[PDB]
Amino acid sequence: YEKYLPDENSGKYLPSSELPELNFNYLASLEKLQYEEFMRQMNGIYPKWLFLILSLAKYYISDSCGDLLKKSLQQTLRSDFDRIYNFYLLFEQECQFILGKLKENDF
Amino acid sequence: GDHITLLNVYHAFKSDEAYEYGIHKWCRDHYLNYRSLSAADNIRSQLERLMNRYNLELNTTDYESPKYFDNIRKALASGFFMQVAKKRSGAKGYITVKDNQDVLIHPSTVLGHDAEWVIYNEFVLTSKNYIRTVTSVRPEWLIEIAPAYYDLSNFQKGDVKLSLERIKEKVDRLNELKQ
RNA sequence: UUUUUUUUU
Repeated sequence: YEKYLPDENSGKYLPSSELPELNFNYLASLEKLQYEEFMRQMNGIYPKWLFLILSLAKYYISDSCGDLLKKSLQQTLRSDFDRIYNFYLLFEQECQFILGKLKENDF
Repeated sequence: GDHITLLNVYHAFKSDEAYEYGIHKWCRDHYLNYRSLSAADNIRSQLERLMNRYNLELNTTDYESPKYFDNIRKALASGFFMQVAKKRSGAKGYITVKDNQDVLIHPSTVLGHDAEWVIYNEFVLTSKNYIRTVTSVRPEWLIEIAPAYYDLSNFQKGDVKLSLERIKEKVDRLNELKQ
């Protein structure tokens, strides 16, 4: 970080940070912060399920497929808060998989 | 539940009302086989005699109790845990826990809604690979009753069953973690 | 839309 204010070599530094302290990777991922959303999705796939949920919700709020991804996160991580995010997905689009999103709550 | 439905059928056949109607007439009015029902009564009598012989308690619970159907389902899982099907997450058709085979629900099954976890009685091959006589069940009950067969270590790598079975496990462990 | 067999007065 002292070596330069920022270009590819810094990405190599973030790469070494990610290859091997989760904070060390998350910070480099933050400085790096759709392909970034995809790599961040891979980071969520590596899993801090809550922080990954924050990265995903930020990725959507930056999408119905992404809502399906967050619903998959509800299927994995963790219930009423999931019902609230499901309410957000419902308000975002009242269309037929939403009942399956409600199914994760399953009073 | 198909099994629950069968229980309803026999309980209605052995009812005083069905005897006041015409039993055989009552069977010929509700589209039921009298031969099968009487044979079932006979078999039930034999099995009851055997249970009384080897000293098994005849026990039951009130219909008013909400744990009635749940008790029945659990007792079903006690013997039929090896025969369980899971609906494909976000797709069509079912797949069996045992030997991992793609299957479908038999057209004569009562369940009109998609219950993702079911216990079945018969496996039948005809036009397609069909699953006959089913009843919805909670994976929690399955894990509780047969932990020996439902340890994650037994099953093949990340498939549709194991993927959400492990989610149910995460759930269980979170429940234990909070207590 | 797809039950071959059998399972104690």
